[PDB]
Amino acid sequence: MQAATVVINRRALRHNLQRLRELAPASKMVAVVKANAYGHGLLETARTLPDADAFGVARLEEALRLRAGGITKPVLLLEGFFDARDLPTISAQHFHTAVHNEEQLAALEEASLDEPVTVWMKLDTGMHRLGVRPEQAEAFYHRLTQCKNVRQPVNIVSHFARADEPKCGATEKQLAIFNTFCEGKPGQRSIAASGGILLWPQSHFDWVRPGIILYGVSPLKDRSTGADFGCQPVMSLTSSLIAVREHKAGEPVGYGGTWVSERDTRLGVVAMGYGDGYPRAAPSGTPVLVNGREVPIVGRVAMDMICVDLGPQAQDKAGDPVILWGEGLPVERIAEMTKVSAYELITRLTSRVAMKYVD
Amino acid sequence: MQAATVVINRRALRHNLQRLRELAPASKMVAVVKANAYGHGLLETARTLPDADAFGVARLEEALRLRAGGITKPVLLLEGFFDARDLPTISAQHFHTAVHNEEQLAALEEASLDEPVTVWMKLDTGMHRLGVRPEQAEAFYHRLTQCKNVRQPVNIVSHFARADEPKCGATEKQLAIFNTFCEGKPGQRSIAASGGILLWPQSHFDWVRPGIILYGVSPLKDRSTGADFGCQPVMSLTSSLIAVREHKAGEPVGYGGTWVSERDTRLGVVAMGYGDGYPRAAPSGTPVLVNGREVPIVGRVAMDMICVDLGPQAQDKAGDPVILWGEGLPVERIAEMTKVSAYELITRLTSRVAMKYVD
Ligand SMILES: *Cc1c(COP(=O)(O)O)cnc(C)c1O
Ligand SMILES: *Cc1c(COP(=O)(O)O)cnc(C)c1O
Repeated sequence: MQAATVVINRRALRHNLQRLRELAPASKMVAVVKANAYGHGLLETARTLPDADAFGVARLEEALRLRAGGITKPVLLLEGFFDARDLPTISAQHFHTAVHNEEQLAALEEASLDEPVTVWMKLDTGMHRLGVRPEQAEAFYHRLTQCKNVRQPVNIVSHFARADEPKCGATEKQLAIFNTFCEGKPGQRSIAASGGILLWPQSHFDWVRPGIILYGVSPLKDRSTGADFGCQPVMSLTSSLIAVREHKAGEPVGYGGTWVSERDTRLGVVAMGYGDGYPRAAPSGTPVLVNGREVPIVGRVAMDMICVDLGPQAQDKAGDPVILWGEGLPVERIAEMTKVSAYELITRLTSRVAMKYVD
Repeated sequence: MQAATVVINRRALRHNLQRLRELAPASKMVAVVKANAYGHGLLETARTLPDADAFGVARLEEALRLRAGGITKPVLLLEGFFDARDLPTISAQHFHTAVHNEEQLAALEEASLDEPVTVWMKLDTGMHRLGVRPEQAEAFYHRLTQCKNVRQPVNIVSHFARADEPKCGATEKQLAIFNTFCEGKPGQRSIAASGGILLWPQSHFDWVRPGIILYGVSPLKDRSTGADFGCQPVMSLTSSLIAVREHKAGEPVGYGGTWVSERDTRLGVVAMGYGDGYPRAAPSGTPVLVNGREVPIVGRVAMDMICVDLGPQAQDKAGDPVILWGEGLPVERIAEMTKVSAYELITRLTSRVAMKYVD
């Protein structure tokens, strides 16, 4: 049969990069493809977007994998490098890096490289995750402009912690801090990711870093989907039924007897579970498409299977197509129903899912 | 590798199979290695247990991977085959299969194979997931004994839905149904997995199918660990700190400003997130080991990073060892703290996580 599979629409991917250029017309694009391109495939997603100005990754491993696959464009290390002994590779690879701590800076200062490296000084403007705090940033910044090993000018990067919450003044505060530090400095400026791109046009600056919305999924947490912004969904989590069985009123289904039927019906069993990446937290009632038709999940999601209520004379058959999320069913709707973030849903999938690419 | 890594103890693995043979002394062992051996690695886990009587998998694809890697023991297709055109491979590969529906049985009836196949009729004794219902089982069973394509005798398999809940009579009822159907029939009997093995010695029969407990993790949600049964934990989810930063009181951390500090302190940033498989649901306060000392997670788990509270004058530094779970921190503690099942924690990890094998 066909069991568990992720179908990636290359056409929708292309459409979204172009659509985002329309939303941030004066900014270059850093296609964020970390974590296996949000579950869509690191290398294939990069090869689908040869138009991207650059690619962003979390770790050095991911960037090197890109070069190994023949990706040639600039890759930004969003978290910088974790070992000073990596600088020579970074330099030779032409990898651009963020610099947020003393270790990285002192490494830049003492290293001996055949070529200087393009750098983005990570500023802490409010997220308090990575980055140099304001009161340390000027001195830190000045040391970078004095590096032989750093291409000039030093670029400045930062990230929003609550851009999806327009009513709290978090973003405007980070923007205030970002703007104060960049005054009078050359070099490119970057602080906007999906949220900043869609909701804050003041934060576009020179480079924007689309991640989730690049895949046609909304970064917000209203019921909004990628189509609210003209972005098309790229991923479809699919599978097939491996059984259609009779069931009777009063009888429970799955582990823990979580769901009990109030009527004689027919249950379908899907070749999909959390061993594939489908949330074990999915409550009975969560929507799933069987032969194009919404049916509810009944009972606890197991490691390899999911049961759905088809109906007493439902004519579904072992073999028939199932869509966990996809065309007809945005991953957002599954996020709302299961209470799991769309970011995690599309990303926390296992190596057992097979990967298809269409268009 | 200094970042997301799963360290697998080959020797705790061996200890657990033998310890399970001591707990179920009159039953053969079906080492369940579905879903990439519960996150531990399908092929490596099989190669570590050349003593296993058989291996259990969810899908055909997994069994073929085992043959591809050189694994030669009998492999049991727990859900059977999804396509009739698969019987020829299954026969030739010497795969044993479950048979739960009409399609599979009719396939066996009219296939033409060079060799007959060993079969385990799946009986639905209460789980209502896969299997032939009691009232249809006798006729279905009889057709399998009349099959020239099926190696006689027909074996009988079933699975418990609530064996981890000794107080409800669910297990005794399934056992009652299982026993009634098996009366007078030859062929091996099997109904027990981890729970049945540890809590129900009257369900051991001929073959037991250890899954989660084989990896030294408890099946129950009673706070018990694998060590409660003499089983040693096999997996250690590890990483490293990529930053140690100053923080001030009243300042929030991570997306959504989820956590706010009541004191000046130092925060550590871990190269671990849900893009690796770590639960995004992990609440602030969840334990992590930094330099073998427990510190709490503060703020939201992100796709690639985790922040932890180290203390004001704490001397941990970027590069230092971090343990998400393993040696001084059982995955069962993390499950309780995050309210995520240990089954899902160890299994729903991504391909971003490196794999190490020790001993
Ligand atoms: C992952 C990440 C992004 C992308 O964010 P989205 O909300 O998914 O668009 C951009 N920049 C940095 C620093 C990141 O770590
Ligand atoms: C996966 C499974 C098992 C093993 O279960 P554990 O709870 O990890 O012990 C055994 N038998 C069947 C039918 C299964 O699907």
